[PDB]
This record gives sequence, C-alpha cells and structure tokens, in this order.
Amino acid sequence: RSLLEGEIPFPPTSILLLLACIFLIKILAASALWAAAWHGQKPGTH
Repeated sequence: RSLLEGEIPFPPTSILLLLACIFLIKILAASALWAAAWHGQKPGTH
C-alpha cells in the first residue's frame, strides 16, 4: 500500500527543469576555469 508512488505530477514541471539546468552548468563551468587559472593562467609549455 504505497499510493504515493502511483500519483501523477501536476502538469506544470518542465519550466522547473530549465531552472535546474542553469544552476548546473553555471557551477561546472565557473569552478573549472577558476582552477586552471589559479595554478597558472594561460599555461605555456608549448
């Protein structure tokens, strides 16, 4: 008896997913650039 799993989500939803995406890429990107620069910006060793 777990009716909580058989209920449909309210028809609104998709816009919420878009908000998640903006949060996601914003983190994964900013952290990465901050790292490589913090060691050396534009490293040489060509």
